[PDB]
Order: sequence, then C-alpha cells, then structure tokens
Amino acid sequence: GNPLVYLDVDANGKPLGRVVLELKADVVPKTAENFRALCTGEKGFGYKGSTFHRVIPSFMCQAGDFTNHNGTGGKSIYGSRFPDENFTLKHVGPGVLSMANAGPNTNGSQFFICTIKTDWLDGKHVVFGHVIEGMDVVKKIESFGSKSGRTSKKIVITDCGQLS
Ligand SMILES: Cc1c(C(=O)NCc2ccc(N)cc2)cnc2cc(=O)[nH]n12
Repeated sequence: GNPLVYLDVDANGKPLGRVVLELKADVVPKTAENFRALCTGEKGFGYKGSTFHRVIPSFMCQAGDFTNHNGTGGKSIYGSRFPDENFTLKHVGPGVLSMANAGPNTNGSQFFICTIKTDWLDGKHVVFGHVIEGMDVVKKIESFGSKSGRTSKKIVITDCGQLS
C-alpha cells in the first residue's frame, strides 16, 4: 500500500505534535519514494533536523531545504533534481502535499503543505500526498508565518520516518 510517513515538529524548541502524510506512490511512485527515503534518512541525508523556512498564512507551509535551510537548496535521492513525474493529482484543498520547485523539472527535496485550495499551482507543482493526521499541527505552523514567508518562530522537523 501507499507509504505513511511522519514529521514531528517543534516551534522554538517546544513540540507541536506529529503530521502524518500519505504518499500517493500509486500515482507518483518516483516522487513518493524520494520523500519516503528523505523521511527515513536511509540514504544518509534527509529531513531530520531541517526547518519550515517559508510559511505564508492562508497559503502554505514550505520545508525541506536540508542543505541551505533557506529555500535555495535541498537534493533528491536520485541526484540534485528530478523531473516532474505527472500533474494528475490536484491542489484541491488544505492538507495537500506538493513539491516546491524553481520551474519545470526542478524537484529536489523542498515541499509544501497547503492550507487552502491552491488551484493556480495545478500543472506546475507535482502533488504527491496529503495529511492523514495532524492538520492542527499544520495550522499551528501556519500561524507562525507572515505575508513575506518569514517565520516568527523557529520551526524544526525534529524527527521523521516511515510508519508503514
Ligand atoms: C522562491 C522561493 C523558493 C524557491 O522557489 N526556491 C527554488 C527551489 C525550489 C525547490 C528546489 N528543489 C530547488 C530550488 C524557496 N523558499 C522561498 C522563500 C521565499 O520567500 N521565497 N522562496
């Protein structure tokens, strides 16, 4: 079945709880596998210890730059970047999990969780999963963002992994 993975998130060193994500490997297997392996850390690198560096209320929470911690970095398990697998899944509402990018075919490790329907991203960002549990944690993260994306608390993925 599709992988279930988790992110345990702190804000200014206090735990907020756990976000559980389903990865739609049946639709986007290569994109799902990248995220799964970055959660487990099994390639020797991944999301553990990295941050939500860009958070915009009423839009999304973005994370996954585990190399530069600022939106310029990250890498995939395949290499620095990998192609857009497909655009079949849509940005239908809060809880959608999608790949950040710098244009076509520039997926790495950065990702975002939507807090609203973001239909204008359809066909531009690869959707690959959704929140199963922990939308309350996502809403807390969102509340620590700003219009500019700068966070008002340090939001850290302290632990992450695969549940099934
Ligand atoms: C524009 C931007 C990006 C961005 O698009 N980075 C390019 C990129 C994405 C994914 C991969 N894998 C590689 C490169 C990342 N963070 C922030 C914060 C902010 O205020 N603007 N911003």
